[PDB]
Parts: sequence; structure tokens; C-alpha cells
Amino acid sequence: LPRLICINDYEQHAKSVLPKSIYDYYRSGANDEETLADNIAAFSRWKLYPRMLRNVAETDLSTSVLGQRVSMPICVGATAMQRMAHVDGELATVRACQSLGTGMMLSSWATSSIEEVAEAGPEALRWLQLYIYKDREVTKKLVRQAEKMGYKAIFVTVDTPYLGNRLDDVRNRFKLPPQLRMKNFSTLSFSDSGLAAYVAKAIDPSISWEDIKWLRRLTSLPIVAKGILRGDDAREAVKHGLNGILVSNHGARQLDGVPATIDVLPEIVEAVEGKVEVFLDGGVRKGTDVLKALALGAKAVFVGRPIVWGLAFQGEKGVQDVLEILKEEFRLAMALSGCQNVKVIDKTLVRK
Amino acid sequence: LPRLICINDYEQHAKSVLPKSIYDYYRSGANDEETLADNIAAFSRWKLYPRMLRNVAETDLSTSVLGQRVSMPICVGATAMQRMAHVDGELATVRACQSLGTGMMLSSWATSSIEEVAEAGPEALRWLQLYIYKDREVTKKLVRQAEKMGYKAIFVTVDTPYLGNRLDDVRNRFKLPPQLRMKNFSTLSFSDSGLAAYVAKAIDPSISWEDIKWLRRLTSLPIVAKGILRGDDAREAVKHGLNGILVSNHGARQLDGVPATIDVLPEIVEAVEGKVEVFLDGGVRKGTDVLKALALGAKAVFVGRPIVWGLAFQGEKGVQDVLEILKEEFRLAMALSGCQNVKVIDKTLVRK
Amino acid sequence: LPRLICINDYEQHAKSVLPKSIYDYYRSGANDEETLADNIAAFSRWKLYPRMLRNVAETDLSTSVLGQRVSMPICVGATAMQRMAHVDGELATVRACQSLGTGMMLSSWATSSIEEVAEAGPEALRWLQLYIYKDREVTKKLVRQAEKMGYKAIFVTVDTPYLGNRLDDVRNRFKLPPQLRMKNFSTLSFSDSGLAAYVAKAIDPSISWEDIKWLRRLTSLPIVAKGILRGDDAREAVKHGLNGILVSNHGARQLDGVPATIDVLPEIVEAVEGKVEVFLDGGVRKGTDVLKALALGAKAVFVGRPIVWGLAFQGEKGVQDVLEILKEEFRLAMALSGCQNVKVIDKTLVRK
Amino acid sequence: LPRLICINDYEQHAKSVLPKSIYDYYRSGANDEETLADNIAAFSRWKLYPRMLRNVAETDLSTSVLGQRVSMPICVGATAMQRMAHVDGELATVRACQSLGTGMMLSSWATSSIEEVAEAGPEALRWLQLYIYKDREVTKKLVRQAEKMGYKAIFVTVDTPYLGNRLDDVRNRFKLPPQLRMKNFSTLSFSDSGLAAYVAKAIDPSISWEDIKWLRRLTSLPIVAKGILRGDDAREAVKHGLNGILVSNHGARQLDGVPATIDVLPEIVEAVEGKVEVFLDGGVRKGTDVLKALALGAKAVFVGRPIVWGLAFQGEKGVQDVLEILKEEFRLAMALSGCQNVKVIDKTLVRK
Ligand SMILES: Cc1cc2nc3c(=O)[nH]c(=O)nc-3n(C[C@H](O)[C@H](O)[C@H](O)COP(=O)(O)O)c2cc1C
Ligand SMILES: Cc1cc2nc3c(=O)[nH]c(=O)nc-3n(C[C@H](O)[C@H](O)[C@H](O)COP(=O)(O)O)c2cc1C
Ligand SMILES: Cc1cc2nc3c(=O)[nH]c(=O)nc-3n(C[C@H](O)[C@H](O)[C@H](O)COP(=O)(O)O)c2cc1C
Ligand SMILES: Cc1cc2nc3c(=O)[nH]c(=O)nc-3n(C[C@H](O)[C@H](O)[C@H](O)COP(=O)(O)O)c2cc1C
Ligand SMILES: CNC(=O)c1n[nH]c2ccc(Br)cc12
Ligand SMILES: CNC(=O)c1n[nH]c2ccc(Br)cc12
Ligand SMILES: CNC(=O)c1n[nH]c2ccc(Br)cc12
Ligand SMILES: CNC(=O)c1n[nH]c2ccc(Br)cc12
Repeated sequence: LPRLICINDYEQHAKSVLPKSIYDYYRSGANDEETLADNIAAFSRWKLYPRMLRNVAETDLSTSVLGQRVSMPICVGATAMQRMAHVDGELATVRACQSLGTGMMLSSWATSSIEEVAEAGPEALRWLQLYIYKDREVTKKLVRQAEKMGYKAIFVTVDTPYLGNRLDDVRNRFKLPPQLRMKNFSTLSFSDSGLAAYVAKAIDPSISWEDIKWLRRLTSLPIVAKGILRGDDAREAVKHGLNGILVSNHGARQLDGVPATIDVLPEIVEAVEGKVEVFLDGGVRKGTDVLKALALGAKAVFVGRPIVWGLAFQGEKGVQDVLEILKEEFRLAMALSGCQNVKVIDKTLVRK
Repeated sequence: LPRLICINDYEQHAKSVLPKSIYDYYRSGANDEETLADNIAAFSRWKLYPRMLRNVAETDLSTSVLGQRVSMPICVGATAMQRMAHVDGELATVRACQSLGTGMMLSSWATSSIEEVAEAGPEALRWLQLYIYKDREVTKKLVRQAEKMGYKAIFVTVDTPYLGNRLDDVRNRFKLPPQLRMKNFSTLSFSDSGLAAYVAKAIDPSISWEDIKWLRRLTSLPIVAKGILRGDDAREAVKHGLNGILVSNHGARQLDGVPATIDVLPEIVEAVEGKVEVFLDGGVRKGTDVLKALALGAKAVFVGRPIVWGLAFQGEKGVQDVLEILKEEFRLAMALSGCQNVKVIDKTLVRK
Repeated sequence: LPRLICINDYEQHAKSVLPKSIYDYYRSGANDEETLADNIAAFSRWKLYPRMLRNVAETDLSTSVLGQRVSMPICVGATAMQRMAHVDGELATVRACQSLGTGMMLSSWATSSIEEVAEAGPEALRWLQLYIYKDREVTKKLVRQAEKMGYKAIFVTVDTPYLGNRLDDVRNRFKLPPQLRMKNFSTLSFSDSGLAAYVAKAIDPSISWEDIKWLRRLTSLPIVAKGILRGDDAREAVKHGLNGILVSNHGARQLDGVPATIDVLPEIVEAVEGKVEVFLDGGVRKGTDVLKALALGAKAVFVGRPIVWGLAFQGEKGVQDVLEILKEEFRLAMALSGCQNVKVIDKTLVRK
Repeated sequence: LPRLICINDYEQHAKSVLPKSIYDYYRSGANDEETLADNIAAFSRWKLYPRMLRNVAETDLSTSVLGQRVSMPICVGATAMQRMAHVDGELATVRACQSLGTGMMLSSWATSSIEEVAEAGPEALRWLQLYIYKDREVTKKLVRQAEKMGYKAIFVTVDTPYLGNRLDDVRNRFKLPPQLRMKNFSTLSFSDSGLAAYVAKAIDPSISWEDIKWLRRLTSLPIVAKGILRGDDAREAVKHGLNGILVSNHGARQLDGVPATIDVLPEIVEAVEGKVEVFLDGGVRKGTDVLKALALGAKAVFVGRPIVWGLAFQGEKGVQDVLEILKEEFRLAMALSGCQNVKVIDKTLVRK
């Protein structure tokens, strides 16, 4: 009988139940997976310096993301094609987010439509993750749908001019199961790695800061740059009028040998000088990871793979369980470190 | 036939004879057990710079803890529920301490009573480890019993507003064997982890420095703060009139990802400026560990798990054997490093 | 059915098909193979700081080596006796280089003649790797043949006064398969390790900077010093009128315990002050390795073992496949790091 | 058929042929064997920066130890009870040393007599390793015998007031095979670890610098302090008129957790300011180890365990083979690093 009490248990259970090609697609990093290992190892190098005797009977995990209240600084990151993991895919995910009172970043290519997800999760805090397609009419349609269907921000992914080289996907000749489809667009629906070639056909490798200007003019919605790893690029994003930075290495699935996100976070927080919120994804598996990211000045963190593992175990209930595990680990890490609320999580809590 | 000649052998023997759930309870750290590994690895990073030709024919291991003479700077730390390991539990432990001429820190929740332990070990140096219960009358009763029964200090544990998340205990659904009871208090006797929920019900998560003031007013007994890991908290403990700091991460069982105790010891010794004795626990398994802790300015060290392993092997005789092993390793480490007595163990003996 | 999608797969396939003594000869480093491991591990320590939104739709990999255009900054290094790996040996290699539009460094002892290789690869960019033989007439003949047959530079190997001690070759009592011969010279044709004793008989251990002066006077061809690991030696090579430095530890096959080539590259680039091109070999297995070497100021890199593994798999087609794998990994690493061409690969892309 | 081409092969062969208790006695370090691992690992951290084109056709390995010429800076260290490894024990060893033209340090407790060893090796360079026995008449007799029988120095061991705690020896209840005896003295002949208790009975733990003064007055022979790990002690040895320092941690068999000898060597070389020769033992297994020790300012190195492994394989011939392996590795390391002789091995050859 499954007894899954931490994120790692969910991954182990997912490996046991998913087809190998699908588990490999979800698990993989790029090339030799150096950054994949480092996203996790880096968190272990940051040590915690807990304060005692601070009164933690009433721990308040609540915060805000881009002015929208959330129950905890732990939000769902964009993961493509969620119906591969569970028949309810993105609808299971958004229902879990609504229950938890946190936000869902929806992949511009999901196996579910912008409208279907807003319908399933009307009261959920919802954001759209955008790629800049070679087809700018496709791209504008996605932004307009997001605006009309009550999405609260655009996360524009800037680290994927081309897909990374995930060796298992190349070996398995990965493609979507037959009955599934990217449901916001034939060849654009994703009817070697089939995904790499799909991207080579649909995603624009020419995107530049000029296209960020276009997007900033297209929508008044808050825009976050997702995939920044350098302070100079972070400063450029602020200069282009963007409203946030998601420090991300794409789950270590793009360029291998980039630093862990927790290691580059302080340089990015320093570079933006408090002008915009900074977020982190990559390697978040435990409450202490959330605490270290907030101590180093992230407003909130996003989780990618853990959500897929929850779906694989039991759809909406499995996503809810994963998010509740992270919530309760984060509560306990705050309490044991002497933090009553997120506003008193300070830089002195951590040292590398 | 058991031939146990070092602490690690006692652990291996304990694993072979204890029920898995009990061995797991004793062995575990919190979450991924990063700090548990580091408590041991950290000692190996501190290298010894021995002096030669100093005349070590007459090595004197004796010292004092809070003005009470002990035979060696190696004392028994508080470990709950010792009758799980051996039918004689805390009584076996205190008899061994009396034989060795060292001190026993008694867990405020032992499977034996403050009076039963003072009766078994009348000539033993004995201290009480205190939790601040939500029930302050319970808490005062424990302090008064400790005073009446000849205990020489209070170690107030400050790092446990809630219990840490020990995964094995959650998986094993840990609880005390049926015939046992915390014998100083029904639900307060400890009739997921049952221990985590017990603490959530009995231990006060609201404790603050104000409660330390209350305790300092309640008793004239020496009070040591157990669980401090930051210099600022150590300085606060001194300002509250406390008489010692036990640098402890609770055997790595509370917040995971805190530093090893041997690594934070020098910051704490520096912070208290010689106003109070500083002690260390966490990872002590060898005579050289004791030597490194004293070289970095600890007065004495406490051992937790090694004592449980001694009880598991042969009750009082097994505790005595464990303490004699540590005594003789510590004698040999002093002799080979050129130290005739504890007063000449200096900071130049170690370098990280 | 072989499905070889990265350099490591080619090595694994080579181990499966080559006689053990031949695979061991190709794989080995010197002594305990510390530098062999480090040539690879060192690349992983250099982290990439990619720029986003730079427009990488049109990536241009082309560069030049000593004024000769190449398709990519990835060239074939000298590896002796290539007919052990495949019946077509050096002819397979040069044909693959001609197809790719990159250069081949031909081993002065190949199982194929300077003329045979120029005949097979007339349009290929070709250089000769030279040892200074005790027989200077032999040595001059090789240089003159290289000049007459359209070779564009001399790489003089300076780190092999004697052969390194490769333990497997000593254990296997290594020697060339019977039908093969070093085809540019009986005992000089290579008719414990037979190779070590061959070198002890043919290669001059007395070579000094005076012999570099002799070589500089012998030919007007560009000369590169191969095997430099110190800045002072690099500065000496420039003072002797040489035209390049190949930072090399001989694939970790000579002196064990020297640093990784990627770690010494920056000291050498600094020492030559832009007077000559600096190249690197040792441990190049991935596109990101090429990118890190160019970010640290190498003009191009050479690959040794990967080429042998390509030959072992399928001769010319296997060499072509290996070079195309490296080309495409390097294209993707440039694109994901925001580099449109090799001239914009800058030092800020990397940090150790 | 044994094919032993490096020191490690000799150890592997010794494990295969010796009784477990004897192999364990020879192999062991103290306690958890942290320093034992580090004596070897430390050498790997020191990297070599070889010079090229220096003319190494004529490599001269010769040097001098305390004014006596040797063939190579590689000498035999004192290892007790050599007849356990081979019936010819110390006589096999001294004959091998005479053949090689290097020196033998004879253990004051050997299974062979000071006279027997001088008889077997009349032309060998021979030194006596001395313990200060509680019996000073025993101690004086050994020194006088050494003087009369043509020994050229006294190595006084200063790191063994008591024997280290070698766990395997305690578990195996180690003692000499029955027919053997320490042949320079009943209980003094060595008729838990029997060795630890023997030392507790024969070796004086009270030895101080005052006893060094006594020894300096007893003999005009050169005296080297063996077991120094601190610069202050090295400076004290010079002030007492001693003529050398052997940087040694006793093969990591005494105090565990001391640094590797190669790591403390530079501090000791700096402390003695060129007043006396500094030597190293501990972890020497390869020619590159010898080169790194001389680059950091040791005059010569001693080998302990490798000599025992040679005896175990084939007595005198096995010792000769081990010493010839080290000689030839050291020749090759000098040649590949550009060193014609030991006088040009400089500090720029190494960097940690
Ligand atoms: C299966 C999978 C699919 C992903 N799909 C997308 C995507 O559609 N859009 C996107 O911007 N990022 C995508 N990412 C990256 C994630 O948004 C996120 O940056 C990453 O998963 C965070 O690291 P973690 O998995 O360690 O939590 C995907 C990641 C995974 C593992
Ligand atoms: C089984 C077990 C029970 C413990 N019970 C208590 C307790 O009742 N009170 C307390 O303050 N600390 C308790 N601790 C923590 C110990 O006092 C001590 O800080 C820790 O064991 C020291 O580390 P060591 O086990 O590595 O020697 C316990 C530790 C263990 C392993
Ligand atoms: C099998 C083999 C043969 C080699 N033969 C030569 C040679 O003839 N001349 C030479 O200068 N270097 C020779 N080398 C060294 C290579 O030119 C080159 O420096 C090294 O292979 C680069 O490292 P890599 O194998 O990690 O790519 C050889 C290396 C190998 C593995
Ligand atoms: C089996 C054995 C016996 C030893 N006996 C002695 C001894 O009699 N006197 C002494 O001063 N050192 C003794 N030593 C220490 C050695 O002289 C030397 O310091 C050590 O072996 C050097 O390290 P290595 O074994 O790594 O080469 C002994 C070491 C070993 C391994
Ligand atoms: C890591 N990323 C993916 O696997 C991914 N990222 N963006 C995508 C768009 C479509 C598809 Br299908 C997959 C992805
Ligand atoms: C690590 N700690 C424990 O396991 C512990 N610490 N304090 C306690 C009080 C009661 C019980 Br039961 C167990 C404990
Ligand atoms: C690593 N190097 C070799 O294995 C090598 N290097 N130069 C050579 C010349 C002839 C032969 Br055969 C082999 C080699
Ligand atoms: C490591 N050392 C030994 O094992 C050793 N060192 N000194 C000795 C004297 C007698 C005997 Br037996 C053994 C030893």
C-alpha cells in the first residue's frame, strides 16, 4: 500500500507506475545532468542558522505574488502535457491549487485549454507561461485568451530558443501518447526527440529584447521573465518594464553546466535592487528549500516535477497531497528556525 | 560472541538486536539527515596538530561541569524513554554514571521517575533536562522534584517548539512499546509519528525569552540553554542570567541543514566571552572528538546515542563499557597530542 | 542495434567491439590516471552564465586556425596507429575531416603515410604532428614531406622525452597488431610496453629549446608547441618564434598529477598576451566543453580519443558521426548561451 | 603468475598470501583510519607543473642523507618484526638496500639483531631507529651497538609515548608468531593488541625534551627527530642540537586525524630555516610522490609498508623489486617534469 510522506516518495512511486519513456521525459535534465544534480546539491550547501525562543505557535505562511495573496510562498510551475501523467492533467492541477489557495502557472502548451483550466479553477490564482512562437498571431491569441479568462500574469520563458538535448528522450525517440494533443493551437498541437524537432518548428530562436518590448506593449498584465541566470539580464528585464524575474535553469533541461538556481539567486536579488519580485524554481523538494530561497530574497518558489509526480500518483488528490507536504514541511522549517511569518525570514538565517 | 571495542561496534550490535522501529527511532535524524551525516563528518575536517615530548605518563582527564567535579569531560546527554533499549533504562544509565564518576542529564520524559533515578544513583552527579510544557504547573513540579532529589542543574531545551520530522518514525508510525510510559506525569505519559503528535499536545510552541525569565526566577539551580546554534542567541542566554550553553542540534533530529555542532562551537565560545561554560553534543563517537571539542573551548561534551547502544547491548554494564571506551580513547588522544591534563588542551591543537 | 547519440556512447561501443589490449591502449592514462579523471571533472567545475534574448537563429560556428578557415573550432588531434581501430585508419579520418570542413593533425607515426593521407584528403586542412627523433635526418624528411604534400603547420610535441607509464599497456605487454606498421619510416616502424621501449629507442630525450631553434630554422611552416602546461614555457615558445601553443597533457598519458588542461588554459592565454593562438586538448567530449575552452580564450580545441572511438564503430562514417555530434552539441551550447558566432564567446560566460 | 608492476600490486599480492592478522597489522592505521586515507589523498591534491625542453637524457637521481651519498632520495623506513613477512626479514631488507645503494632505517625492535643486520649489509648505509625505553641502560646499549656496528645516524621516534589504537589488531588480538622474537633485548623480546600492552610495559610515556638532551649527550652520531608534525616542535628539535626532522605521522598508526605528512612538510621546512635536513614518510607509493616531497623541500623520503609488501612477495628480491619500481617511477617523473638532477627540483613544480 503506498505510504508517501515526502516528495522523493512521490517520485519513486511515479517511476514504478509510469511508462519508462514518460518517467524519463519528466525526470531528465540536459546532456550529462550536471545542473540537475546541482539544483538539489546546492540547497544542501546552504546551511540554516535557526533562532530559538521566538514564539512560533501561530505560524503564518501567507504572502503575495505580484500583489495577489497566496496561502504559502510555494506555487505550481509550468510543466507541459500534464495529461501524460494523469487523464485529468491540468484540470486536476488547477483544482488542487484552488483547494490549497496557491497559484498555478499554466504551460502555453498544455494538454488542456486556457479556457478549460479557467473553467475547472475559476477561483484559483492562475498565470500563463508563454513561449514566443514564430507565429506572433498564435502568441497574441494566447495572451488575449489569458486576459479574457482571468489569468493574472504572463511568465515569458526566455531560455528556450531551442530545446535542450535530453539524452533519454533522444534514445526513447520521445513523442506524446497518441490520443493527446497540445490543446491551445496539428503540427502546432504536437500531433530523435519529437519535442526538440517540434520546438525547432514552432518556437522562435530569433527572439531578442525587441520581442520583449513587443510583449510589454501587447499586454498590461504583469510580465515575469522566466529563465534568467545573470544579473545583467535581470537588470535588462527591469529596464524593459517587466514586473518580475523567475530565476530558473528550466529544471536543468536546457543548457547543462549552468549553476544551481539557489546559487545564482543572491546575484539576481542584488541586481534588481528591490524594483521587482524575484522568484526561484529548480530543485525545490523540501520545506527547508523554500526557507533558504526566501532567506536569500525570493518572494516565492515554483515546483515543477513534484506536481507531475502528484498527478501520476492520484491526479488532483496527488497534487493536493504534494502541495500539503511542502506546506507542512515549510511550516515546520519556519517554526524550528524561529520565523512566525514570511516577513521575518531574513538573510542571517543562511550561510553557504 | 560480541567483541565491541569502539562506539560504532555498539551501534552495529544494537541494530542486530533491537526491533527495527526502535533502532530507527534512535538512529534517525530529521528529513534527509544532512546534519546527521555532518555532525560526524565535521569532526573529521578538524585536524589535530599534536605536540611531542611533553611527558604524558600521568594523564589527568578530570574537570568540572558548573562547579561539580567529574572524572572526564564526557557526560551522558538526555535521551527519552531509555526502557525501550533495556528493561532497567535510566536506572542502568545512572548506575553506570556513578561508577564512572561522570554526570547524567535525565530526560524530563524518561521511562523512570526523577525520584527513581536519584534513588538508583544517590552519589551520581545528576541534572534534569527540562521541556517547557504548555502546563506550567507540570513544568514547575519537575523543577521542584529536581531540586528536592539532589539534581545540580536544569538543561532547558530550546530547539523543540515542535518535534522534527523523522521520516522512519512517520513510516513506522512510531509509538512507545505498550508496557512503557513517560513516568514523570495519561496523554502526558505518552500512553504518523506518535511522538510528533504527543509533542504537539504537551510541549509549548509559544516559548520565548519571557519563559526563560520565568524559569530563571523559578529556580536558583544552574540553568543551561540546550539547542543554541547562533552567537546572538548565546549572548541573549547570558543576558537572561543563564549559566551555560549546550551547543546542540538535538542530534540532528530537529531542523535539518543546520551546521554540525563542532563547526558552530567556536562562534558560540567567542560570543559568550568566557561568561559561562559552553558544552557540545552531536556526533561524539571517539576520544579525538572530545579532544577537538575541548581544543575549540567546550568545557565538556555530552553523548546521546552511544549511551542507548550501550543499554541495548547490556544495560548498566553496556553503558559503563561505552563510557570506559570513550574515556580510554580520550586518554590516548590526550597522551598522543602531548596533553597531561584538560587545562593544557589549547586552540593550537586544531586547524580546519 | 547501436544507437550512439553522444561521445560516451561511442566509447562504450568501442569497449564492446575492440580487443581488450587495444581498447586499454586507447583509454589509458599514466599511472593512477588522476589527470585522466581530472581532464573531464575540471570541465564540470567551470559553470556557464548564459545570456538570453540575443537572437541565435543564425549560429555561425566557423573560425580559423593559424589563418586557415574551418567549419567549427573542433579539430582532430594526433592519435598514433589509427589502423588498429579500423582497417582504413588515417585515410578514414582525413576523409571525415574533409567532409566536415575541419582540420586533421596527423601523428608523425601513423599506420598511413604523409603522402597517403594527403592523397585521401587533398581538400582537407591537414597538419603534421612531429616528434624530434634522435635521427634528425628522419625528422627533416617528415617536415619536408609535410611541406611538399600541402600540410599547413607543424605541431611539435614537447612533453614526451620518454613515454608515460600506462599500467594496462605494461600488463598487456602492448604492441601493434602484426600486419600493421608505423608507415613513415623496421625498428623505427614499430615492427613491458613495446611502445615505451620503442620511444626509448627512437625519440630523443635530450631535446631542448636549442632543438626548437633548429626546427624554426628548418621550416617556414607555422609551428605550434604541443604539451605546454606552464606560462613561462609558453612565453619561451613565443620568444623562439613559434606560432601557437596547444595546451595539452597528452590526454593525461605522460606525467600523472598535472592539472587538467581547462584549468591551466587561462594562465597560458594570459602569458602569451595575444601574440599567438592558444589551443586546448584533453577531455573534450561535449559541445559545452568546446564553449568553455573558447570562453577562456582558446581559438579551437582538438579531440583525440573520440576520433578513435568513431573509427572503431564505422571508420570514416563513425569519425564523421563523432564530429557531427560535437558540432551539433557546440551549436546548441552556443545558441542556449546567446552566442551567434565564435567572436562573441566572452570570458563572462564562465566562472569556476 | 604474479606480474607486479607498481607498489599497489605488491600490496594486493601480500593480502593474498599473508595470514589476515599479519596483513591487518601491516595495513592498519589508528582508529577510523582518516589519516591513513589522507596520507595518500593529499599527494593527489598537489599538482605538478612540468617544464618541457630541458634535456633529460642523463637523469641523475643521486643525493645525500646527513652527508652520506645515496643512489636516490628514497630510503627504507623502520618497520618492526620483518621476519613476520619473510623468514629472512631485516637481512633480506638490508641486502636489497646494499644492492640499490640506498639506506635502511632499522627498527630498534627488529626480528634481527643490530649486529646480524650490519653482518648481512656491511657496505649498506644503515641507521638505527630508537625508542627511549623506560630502561635507559637498554636504550644506551642499542645506541652503543649502533655506533660499534657502523650505523650512521639515530632516528629517535617521538610520537609513540603509547601505541596508537589499531582496531583490527585489537579484534585479532595481535601478537608475534610464536617462533619470532624482538632480537635486540623475554617480555622486552615481545615473547587486546599484544603490541599496545608491550609498549605500555617497555616504552617510556614520560619522555620529554630533557630526554632528547640526554640522547644528544650520549652520542655524537647524527640524530633525527622522527614523528614531528608541528613547526614549533621542529624549531625545538633544532635548538636541542638535533641534525634532522623526519616529518611523520607513524604511517597514520598513532594519533588519527592529524594531517597528511605532505601537507605539513612545507610548514616544517619553513620552520627549520635550512638548519637541518627535513625528510618525509607516510603515503609514498609512486615516483610522483617522491618528486612532490622534494619540490616542497624534503631531502629524501622513507617508505614503510611498500618494503613489507616486497618481503612478503619474495624477500630480498621482492624488496629490491619494490625499490627499483620506485627508482624508475621517480626517474620518469623527474624526466617528464624537466629535472636532470635532484638539485633542480624546485617549489614551482607544485601547486595545491
Ligand atoms: C516535464 C516538464 C515540463 C516542462 N514544461 C515547461 C513548459 O511548458 N514551459 C516552461 O516554461 N517550463 C517548462 N518546464 C520547466 C519548469 O517550468 C520549471 O522551470 C522546472 O520544472 C523547475 O524545476 P523542478 O522540476 O526541479 O521543480 C518543464 C519542466 C518539466 C520537468
Ligand atoms: C533517542 C534520542 C532521544 C532524545 N531525547 C531527548 C530528550 O528527551 N530531551 C532532549 O533535550 N534531547 C533529547 N535528545 C537529544 C540529545 O539530548 C542530544 O542532543 C543528542 O542525542 C546528541 O547527539 P548524539 O546522539 O550524536 O550523541 C534525544 C536524542 C536521541 C537520539
Ligand atoms: C591513442 C592515443 C594516441 C596518441 N598518439 C599521439 C601521437 O602520436 N602524437 C601526439 O603528439 N599525441 C598523441 N596523443 C595525444 C593526443 O594528441 C591528444 O593530446 C590527446 O588525445 C587529447 O586528449 P583526449 O583523448 O582526451 O581528447 C595520443 C593520444 C591517444 C589517446
Ligand atoms: C608494520 C609497521 C611497523 C612499524 N614499525 C615501526 C618502528 O618500529 N619504529 C618506528 O619508529 N616506526 C615504525 N613504523 C612507522 C614507519 O617507520 C613509518 O613512519 C611509516 O611506515 C611510513 O608510512 P608508509 O607505511 O605509508 O610508507 C612502522 C610502520 C608499519 C606499517
Ligand atoms: C522542459 N521542457 C519541456 O519538456 C518543455 N518545455 N517547454 C515545452 C513545450 C512543449 C513541450 Br511538449 C515540452 C516542453
Ligand atoms: C529527539 N528526541 C526525541 O526523540 C525526543 N526529544 N525529546 C523528547 C521527548 C519525548 C520523547 Br518520547 C522523545 C523525545
Ligand atoms: C599517447 N601516446 C601514444 O600512445 C603515443 N604518443 N605518441 C606516440 C608515438 C607512437 C606511438 Br605507437 C604511440 C604514441
Ligand atoms: C606502527 N608501529 C608498529 O607497529 C610499531 N612501531 N613501533 C613498534 C615497536 C614494536 C612493534 Br612489535 C611494533 C611497533
